[PDB]
Amino acid sequence: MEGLAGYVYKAASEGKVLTLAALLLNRSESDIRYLLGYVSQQGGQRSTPLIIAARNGHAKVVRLLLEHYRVQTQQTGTVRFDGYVIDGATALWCAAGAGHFEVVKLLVSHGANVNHTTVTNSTPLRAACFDGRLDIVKYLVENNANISIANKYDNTCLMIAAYKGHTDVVRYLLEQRADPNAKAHCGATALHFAAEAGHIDIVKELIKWRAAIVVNGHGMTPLKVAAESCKADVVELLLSHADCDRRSRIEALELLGASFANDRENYDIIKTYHYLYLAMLERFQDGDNILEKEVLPPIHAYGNRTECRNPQELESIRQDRDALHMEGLIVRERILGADNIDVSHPIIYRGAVYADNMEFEQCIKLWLHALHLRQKGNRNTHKDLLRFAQVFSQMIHLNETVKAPDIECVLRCSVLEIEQSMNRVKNISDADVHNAMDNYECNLYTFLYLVCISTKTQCSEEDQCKINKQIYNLIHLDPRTREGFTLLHLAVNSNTPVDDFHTNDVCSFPNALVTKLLLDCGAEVNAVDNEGNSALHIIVQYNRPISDFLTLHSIIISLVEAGAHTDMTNKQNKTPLDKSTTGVSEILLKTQMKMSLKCLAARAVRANDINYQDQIPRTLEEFVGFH
Amino acid sequence: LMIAAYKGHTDVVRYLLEQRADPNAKAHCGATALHFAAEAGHIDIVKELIKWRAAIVVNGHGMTPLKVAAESCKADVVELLLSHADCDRRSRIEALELLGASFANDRENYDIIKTYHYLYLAMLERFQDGDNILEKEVLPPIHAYGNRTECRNPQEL
Amino acid sequence: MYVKLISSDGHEFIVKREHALTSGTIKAMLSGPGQFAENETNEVNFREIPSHVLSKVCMYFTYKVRYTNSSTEIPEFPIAPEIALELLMAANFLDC
Amino acid sequence: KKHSLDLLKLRHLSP
Amino acid sequence: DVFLMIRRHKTTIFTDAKESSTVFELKRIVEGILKRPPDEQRLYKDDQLLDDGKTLGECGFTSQTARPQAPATVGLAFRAFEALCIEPFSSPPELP
Repeated sequence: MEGLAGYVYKAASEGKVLTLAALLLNRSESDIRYLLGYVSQQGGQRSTPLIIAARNGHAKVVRLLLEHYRVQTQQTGTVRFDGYVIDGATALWCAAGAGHFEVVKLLVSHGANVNHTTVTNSTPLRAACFDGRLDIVKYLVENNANISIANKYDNTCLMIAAYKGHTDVVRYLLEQRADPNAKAHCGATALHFAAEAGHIDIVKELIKWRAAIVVNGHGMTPLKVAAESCKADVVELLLSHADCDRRSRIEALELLGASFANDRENYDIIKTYHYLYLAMLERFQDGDNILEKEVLPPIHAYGNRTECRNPQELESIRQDRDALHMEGLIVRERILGADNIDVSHPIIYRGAVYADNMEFEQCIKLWLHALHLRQKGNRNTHKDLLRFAQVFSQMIHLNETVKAPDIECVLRCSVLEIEQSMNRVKNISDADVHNAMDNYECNLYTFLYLVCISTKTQCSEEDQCKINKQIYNLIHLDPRTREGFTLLHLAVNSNTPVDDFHTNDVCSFPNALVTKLLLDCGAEVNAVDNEGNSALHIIVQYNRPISDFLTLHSIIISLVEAGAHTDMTNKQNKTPLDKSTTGVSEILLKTQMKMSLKCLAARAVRANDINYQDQIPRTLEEFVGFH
Repeated sequence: LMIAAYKGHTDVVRYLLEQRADPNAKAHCGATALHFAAEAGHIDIVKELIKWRAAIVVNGHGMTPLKVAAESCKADVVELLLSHADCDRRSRIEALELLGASFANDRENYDIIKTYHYLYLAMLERFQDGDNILEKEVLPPIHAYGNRTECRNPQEL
Repeated sequence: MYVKLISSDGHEFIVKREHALTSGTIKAMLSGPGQFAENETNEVNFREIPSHVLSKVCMYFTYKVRYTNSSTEIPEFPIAPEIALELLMAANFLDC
Repeated sequence: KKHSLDLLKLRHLSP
Repeated sequence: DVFLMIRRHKTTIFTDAKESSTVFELKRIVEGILKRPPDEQRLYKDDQLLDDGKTLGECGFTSQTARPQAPATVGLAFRAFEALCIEPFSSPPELP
């Protein structure tokens, strides 16, 4: 039973022997095996009672379970609580992940599961390499377990060992004659993971075994990967592979100097020029077979610079800080192209620094370029749109003018990215549909924040028309949140979440200017949510009718004049007069109610429960539906 | 408690009322706690004292805490005091009229649209039913304010 | 000046012009080739809808012309259960 | 010089 | 500001009368549209004969009784007077 299964879970949690023996006897054969072979739902995550014994290092309680019973380790359970918590793993998988060698070897001796295959086909050696204990890894392979188990995205145990700091596991894995040229889904062949965390000792271990250098899918060599992460120690190690050439050597120093210019952890402006000058000195060292810089066309986002083709012009920007950051950004774009994952993150960091220094227009240019680059890569950029909303609200709260074309461009990017978010939600059924839904709601909220910022700025006629066109485009795709809230409902709702950053100062919902803008652009004023509440049903429930009566009055006028029914009912059959919950909101609505005989007759039909099906026009059967 | 309510220090007054202090503290001018609280527009302090039931009592100058709040253009504390579960129409409409009046002539809080909107809200709530109607007891005209005779109808407003 | 509202049963329901023009298709019928510029009948034919629904429509016409700005508490218009779902389609047809 | 800007219980507001 | 309804056996008139007024005004406004002299027409209200121009209240209708929601039925009798032969409207269908 479930109640008695919790009794044996608590006894095995404390690692007690005499308590579990009395709690797993004096019953039939059928129920006892179910007690030791079924997971327990604790804390929202199911877990076998043998898991909590191995997680706390209680080998004594599980040793006698194997002696007195025939319990197996093949029970399906979760993987680990460090942000994964996906099921399918066996009971032996978490034994290696708990960092306990004494419990691993006892479960192997009775029904070893060294070749377990979950949905990620992760053997218990995968968690052993993640834990980083040599005794567990050495013993498990000795139990006739293959070390070439590749996942769906080719997650070799040497890759996760190279990514982690456990240098003992990776050196043992290569001692068993393992394949170093293991291709991945993204092409990251071992050394890409090794030269990403700045592990000087791990990278040298594969160098002795000649792991070789191969270009991955994103066009990045392991030397370029090391230079991207500002790890200069492993960059110098990868420059002595005896096959490096001149073309791939200066660009490594250029990438390293570019990466050091713009990073959170490793921000050294003195290292930026030194690596760039050394790269330029190595370029212009002989005068014959010279390797000139293939200069990209100038980009307005990075000012008006045209890279640095001479050592003299690199010297003139030594003491000027903001030019060096801009110079590092352009060469980083050239080396990694316009499709890298991390090509725009330093742009975001430099924009954040500029915003912290109240340099706003250059920040807007840089962040717009980053948004364009990320939308070319077709990734989730809801955080970028939230950052645009935050910086725009900061500029408005600081009494600074906002460029209307920048607002229009970020609104267009928001509309397109909401289109791709709707496509992602429709495509994904149950893979990451919760994350997709949350991102969709956040995207709608960020669009509302941008519309509020647009309302609180002065714009030209053409810019206002283009902003209205973007809003029109988003309205005529019918966006809806989880609880049926359209784009109008959230701008009318007082419970619409506002971001905890500077958006709280400028983005206040309900907003009379946003709702008037949405209704002017053509929002469906009579649209309903999942609960049946229209836009009028949500404004009447507003709990501050007198503090900001300007907001409440100037939006009921807008909603009624747009053509909302002041009479229609929700799924609970509650008129906004009955759902007014406020003396003020009732008086404002009754002033605006233009009565019709169609509404009174439909209300009388609905109140008397008259069967109206197959007795009225089809266009009218909807009218009785809400009246 | 009075000087805590006058200042913006809500922690001091909430700790003072957590000690079961007297909320109906009469002063020299008759101002009892809420009159100082709803004079600086401190909404959280007024909520704290209504939670402890500080009660509404007319001070020496003939002003309720609600009328004190409406006199100083502080609309949020007016909102909070209008939901005391014993407020009555006459007091509610006179508070809304006072708030609309105060928004018309003040240095910090000068909105003429709020003036019209609150006057119209009080007039609509006056002439809302047609039964037991609350008509304005209009004062005789004063030469200083031109020669106007208030606004006894929503049409003239 | 006065609109002669006839019904299917032949009952005249003569109401004022302003009271009749609150409806939509009453204005539509009075316009078109139906001016009859002698303001004595302005007959509009309802060969399809009964007379009790016309009675309720005319009482609603007087109701709507009267109760259009009189405070906020607009009184209750009485609808019998047996006549509704016929006044509903009539008010839809009349755009009333 | 802007009459409006020239405009502008003292013993009771003492602590 | 009281709304009255004058019903012949087929035709129907909806009129408005001021509280501070007499029967004379309504007699004139029903004479004007029906082209019948006031002496020929009689307000045969509720099977009761009435007078010509004395008082509105004593006739049978008041402000509260003759609301626009449902004004009182005031029949009209002409000389040959005629009887109260007002044909009622069609019976509404029986709802389930």
